[PDB]
Amino acid sequence: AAVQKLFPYTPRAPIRQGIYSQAVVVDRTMYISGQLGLDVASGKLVEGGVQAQARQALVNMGEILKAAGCGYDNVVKTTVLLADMNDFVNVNDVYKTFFSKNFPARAAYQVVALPRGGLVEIEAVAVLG
Amino acid sequence: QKLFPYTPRAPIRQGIYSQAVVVDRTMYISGQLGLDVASGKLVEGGVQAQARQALVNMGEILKAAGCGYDNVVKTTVLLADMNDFVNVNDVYKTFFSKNFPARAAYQVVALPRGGLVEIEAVAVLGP
Amino acid sequence: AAVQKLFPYTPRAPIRQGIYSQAVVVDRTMYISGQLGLDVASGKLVEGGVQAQARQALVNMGEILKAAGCGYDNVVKTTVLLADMNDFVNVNDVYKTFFSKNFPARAAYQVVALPRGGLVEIEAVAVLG
Repeated sequence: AAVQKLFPYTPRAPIRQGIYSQAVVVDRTMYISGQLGLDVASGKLVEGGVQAQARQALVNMGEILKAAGCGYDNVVKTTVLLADMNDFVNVNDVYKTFFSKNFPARAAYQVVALPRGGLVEIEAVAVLG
Repeated sequence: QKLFPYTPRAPIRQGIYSQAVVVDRTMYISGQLGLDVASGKLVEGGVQAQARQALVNMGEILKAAGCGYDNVVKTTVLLADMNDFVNVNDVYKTFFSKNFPARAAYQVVALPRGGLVEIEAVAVLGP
Repeated sequence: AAVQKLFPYTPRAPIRQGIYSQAVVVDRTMYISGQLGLDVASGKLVEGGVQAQARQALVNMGEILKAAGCGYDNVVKTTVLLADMNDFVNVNDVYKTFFSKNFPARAAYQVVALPRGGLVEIEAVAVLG
């Protein structure tokens, strides 16, 4: 038969309309698209560099979680894609203000480039309660 | 409750990975390259041709599990060059036209076989 | 409602306290953090290059699997992150010694840099029996 996919959407977080969904929920599992440090009000990356962008990516992720009836506690795995491996600690310090206990599994590493010239992209898997 | 669908119509690295693993209702699909099994080589024509062939390969694996593109819930698009982003998205959109997967996309240094694009995916089977 | 999350822990694999859990198990699915070729006893990457590091990364992953009551046969998907794509065969040659049949799905690619200067990092998803 068909598959019961859900597509929770919020205009408070970015999307590439017609290319990807902010998130897809199937039964208990929520796949969240890679989040960038974009401000939906401006359509541009926030200023201030990797720390500001990482914070805004996680703010964006939180709006998507909330649209599905979830919160940061629901995240079970993230991948932190960095423009510069040197930013590991500074990004971790931002990250821990969102995931402060019961931490997701994680991988973090430096890639060549991200969409929109971003300095960080964060994807996630969450599970519904 | 764990299946390993295989199709000779898509590539594999025998003894290294399965094309896909179906466990419960979730299907994990290996990173697909723009390889043509008939020639044993990457298709000619550049990143658009390779991205299309990768997605054709993914479709053959999906069909081997009784699925189609609608079952895909998440993909990761790995590019050799971020300058190919628009051209790859245009090909990508011809396979996923609504109810789109979640997605991550980024440029890496290099891919197996010298490919210009690799696409991995998670799909979910319907009841 | 809250989602029920379990965090396998082994003293035989690394952990970044306050940043990530070695793995998260939710409703039979286990997300394993990216593993480097780190020797917990020495606090350093092992001697011997990418093949020694890949072996240690997989040994570490196996100890985390054991903490969840799992083994290598429970792994359903891995991602192999390389410092150098020319190491592909060498890493495959170590990787295949840990799986004999019913192999995980896999993705592999060369990144710019990994934490600790590692030459290879392997993340995984597993499913409990």
